[PDB]
Amino acid sequence: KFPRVKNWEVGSITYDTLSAQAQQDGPCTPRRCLGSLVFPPEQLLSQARDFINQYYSSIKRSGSQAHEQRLQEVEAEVAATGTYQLRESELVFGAKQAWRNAPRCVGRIQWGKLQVFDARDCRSAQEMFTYICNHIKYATNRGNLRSAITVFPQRCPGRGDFRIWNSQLVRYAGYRQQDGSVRGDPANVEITELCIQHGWTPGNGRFDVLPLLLQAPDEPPELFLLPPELVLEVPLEHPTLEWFAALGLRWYALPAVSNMLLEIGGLEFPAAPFSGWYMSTEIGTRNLCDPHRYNILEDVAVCMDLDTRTTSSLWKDKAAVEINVAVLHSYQLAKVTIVDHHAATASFMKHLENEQKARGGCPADWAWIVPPISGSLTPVFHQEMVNYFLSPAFRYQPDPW
Amino acid sequence: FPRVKNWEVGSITYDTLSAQAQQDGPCTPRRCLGSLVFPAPEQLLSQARDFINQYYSSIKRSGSQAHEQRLQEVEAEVAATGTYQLRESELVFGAKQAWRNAPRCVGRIQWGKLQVFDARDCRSAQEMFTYICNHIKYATNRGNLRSAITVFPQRCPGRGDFRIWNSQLVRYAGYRQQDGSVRGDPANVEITELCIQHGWTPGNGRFDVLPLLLQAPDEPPELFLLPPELVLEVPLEHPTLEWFAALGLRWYALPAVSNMLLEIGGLEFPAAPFSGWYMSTEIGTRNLCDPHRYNILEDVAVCMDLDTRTTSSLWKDKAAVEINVAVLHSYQLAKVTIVDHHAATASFMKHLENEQKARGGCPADWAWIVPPISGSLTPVFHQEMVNYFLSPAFRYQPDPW
Ligand code: HEM
Ligand code: HEM
Ligand SMILES: C[C@H](O)[C@H](O)[C@H]1CNc2nc(N)[nH]c(=O)c2N1
Ligand SMILES: C[C@H](O)[C@H](O)[C@H]1CNc2nc(N)[nH]c(=O)c2N1
Ligand SMILES: Cc1cc(N)nc(CCCN2CC(F)(F)C2)c1
Ligand SMILES: Cc1cc(N)nc(CCCN2CC(F)(F)C2)c1
Ligand SMILES: [Cl-]
Ligand SMILES: [Cl-]
Ligand SMILES: [Gd]
Ligand SMILES: [Gd]
Ligand SMILES: [Zn+2]
Repeated sequence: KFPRVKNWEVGSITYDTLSAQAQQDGPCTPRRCLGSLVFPPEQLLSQARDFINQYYSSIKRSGSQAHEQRLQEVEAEVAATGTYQLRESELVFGAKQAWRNAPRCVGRIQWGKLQVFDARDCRSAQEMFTYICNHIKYATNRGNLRSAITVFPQRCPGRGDFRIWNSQLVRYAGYRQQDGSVRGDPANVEITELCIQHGWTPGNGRFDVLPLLLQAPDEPPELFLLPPELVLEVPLEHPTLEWFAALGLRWYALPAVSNMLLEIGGLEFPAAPFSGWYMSTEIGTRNLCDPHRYNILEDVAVCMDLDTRTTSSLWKDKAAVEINVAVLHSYQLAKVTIVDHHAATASFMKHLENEQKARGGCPADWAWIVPPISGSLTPVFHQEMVNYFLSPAFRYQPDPW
Repeated sequence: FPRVKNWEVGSITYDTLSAQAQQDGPCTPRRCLGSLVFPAPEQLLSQARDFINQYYSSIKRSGSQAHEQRLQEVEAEVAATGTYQLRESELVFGAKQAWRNAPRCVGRIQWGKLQVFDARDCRSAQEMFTYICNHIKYATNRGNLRSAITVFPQRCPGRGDFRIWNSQLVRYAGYRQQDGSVRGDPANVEITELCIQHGWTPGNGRFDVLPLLLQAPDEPPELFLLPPELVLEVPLEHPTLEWFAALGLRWYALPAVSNMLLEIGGLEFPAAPFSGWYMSTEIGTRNLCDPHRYNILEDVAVCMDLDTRTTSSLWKDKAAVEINVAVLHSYQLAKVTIVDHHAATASFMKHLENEQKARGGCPADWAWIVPPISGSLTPVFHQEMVNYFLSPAFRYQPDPW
């Protein structure tokens, strides 16, 4: 009744008693496992009591005066208004816990260090842009990246909502041709089409930084040229392959997800961008080598004069490793926070041991924690993991169209 | 009906075969346990009935005279004897379907090409050993490997099982050491202790081939040494790094799993060893580089002059790539069948397309299908998969000791 979890490298066993708190049902049934799939009125009082109890237990103040008090005012707020406002300290606690509960994040060893900006009195895209711009420069911090989340107003009935129409705050463009294919990033060919449609002059480059499309409630989105000084980017060069610089590759410093719905205590924030710092396989393996992304793998292999005529030469594996080397080398010479996948997974193993002592386990999505190159060379590969949904949480949400 | 996406191409299929999945798996809507390694005549009747239905569908004779004859016959024999006997053609189809149904096997493009050896008339451990020697010889075929299975008598009321105590037919010894360590393969310390306990005179090399421990019904296990010239081995060398041959590493040609139970229409064969050929990553990455196996990675990177003081140099990844290069080149030099992870995952993609057209789906365990290096460089990384249990099946079973 409590899942037995083994680590096959060392042979240690733990039990995930924490999984007994799984709220939102997952996709799996005894008949079939769906773990490999990417996207698989007064109910607000159940989700709020549980959250407020979470807060006070975590400050050793369960079951004492201040706990009762906070229970009544949310009772009376929703009674009067049909929703409630979070205290500053609660929202801070809610933000850090959602990160801590994100089963796909390998960087949660950092969950306790999180800078929370409160944009709950926001109104109009003119202010949105400023709140985002405060975040970006704070998080970027001239290359010493700092984790941050900005929280725009929550959701109320009978009124439109705040949304960042882009998936991230920094994304490159994707342009079709006289032949359908793409110059730039193929992942963003849709939002790129929206920006052009909404009044932005298309560029001629593989690495044009898209403009933001920000949406105040019930009003049509507005384009916003991000200040180029605010967008810190890293030209890519290799330590010893002098020609690599010539391939003209860049990536941007700050990975800032802007499309996920933060959910705290039954309250929903459709705009709540969080940012951290990249793990290098994200950029070098996925962004640049995925066949449907920049798909640079064979071009780096020609430059290395590899045998691309036979798969058993492992030319793919070789080119990919050096691409990752160039990424790490480039972020370090530019002095931008980045972590390699060996350091990151080792830290996650340390995270799991922390969490086992602290909360009785940790929800983890094996298919996403295990890096996309050299999987079984990292210790998470040999760690069994239990996936489930805890609250508060980051959730995916529809696109607003 | 679960919907399944390929993220490299965009295509979408629905896995309707999943609806027929019989025995239940480890996951619930509360929590996924996909990453875990090791998760009455009337039911015998119902299992058998369904298998017979399958077999008569496969010969394009569903609902014919022969079909009802067999259904009625099996109830008769279960009524009279508590069990029944497979016809030979049924046993060949059921061994093939069992491979076909194995969710963790990436080599299933070959499932129809399988050589079925009927040893259900076997009587002793000594006759068992001769059947096994003939399997190894046929399958090895002087380095031109052929897929085979040998099927020993089924579990039955009144008598104990046949069992092969070794987990594979070819395995290297693992001796505990003077300072707690293991010389040889640490995966095989238990079975090495059992061979010694049963009169085997141990060696002291790192690549000592283990003898067979064979269990006849209601007998102690009997020890059998494999004829040296029956076990084709491959010395490992690297096509450019000449110092690599001085590591003295070898692996054997034939991967023959022998501790799994074959289930066909409710009948159980606890002894039914099967073999194919290796994918290069099993040897190069897992068997040689796992920290709890031969653990050669650091020593190779030192020889390569890599800088092992910092993870960010990707010395682990670079050293592993060459070990796989070495495995592939050595088996081609020796003219021993081998497939790399790029070819193998590309054939597994064709298997999923063939299987979609033929059965409406295909069971697959993503975390086992994706190679342990260069995961997202193969096409199976970007393929969602549904995992479930079909019969006939190979199943794990406890050790007989
Ligand atoms: C501080 C350094 C951080 C690192 C190194 C890191 C690393 C990663 C990586 C590699 C992924 C896999 C995502 C993918 O491959 O698409 C991920 C997922 C995720 N992370 Fe983090 N992260 C960091 C900070 C954060 C922060 C600050 C938050 C929120 C407060 C966060 C929340 C999430 C969420 C919600 C996901 C799942 C997103 C998805 O599935 O698309 N992470 N993280
Ligand atoms: C002919 C070439 C074959 C290739 C390239 C191949 C490939 C593989 C690989 C790479 C694995 C994962 C192994 C691991 O990581 O330990 C696997 C598992 C498996 N294969 Fe295949 N295989 C082949 C033949 C066969 C045959 C002939 C059968 C049965 C008739 C079979 C049944 C299985 C089963 C049951 C598993 C799961 C083993 C386990 O979970 O312990 N395979 N295979
Ligand atoms: C189909 C497959 O589950 C899917 O491509 C997943 C696998 N693991 C992943 N892991 C990470 N970190 N990011 C991803 O996008 C994916 N994709
Ligand atoms: C815990 C984890 O599931 C375990 O280490 C698995 C992962 N995937 C695997 N995949 C294959 N093919 N073989 C394995 O041994 C494993 N080990
Ligand atoms: C906070 C954070 C840190 C990090 N190191 N990396 C990311 C990547 C998130 C991008 N993911 C791809 C997607 F679109 F699915 C979302 C986010
Ligand atoms: C037939 C076959 C083919 C192949 N290519 N590889 C294997 C190895 C399977 C070994 N697996 C490790 C375990 F013990 F879990 C079982 C078997
Ligand atoms: Cl990204
Ligand atoms: Cl093996
Ligand atoms: Gd040249
Ligand atoms: Gd050389
Ligand atoms: Zn599952």
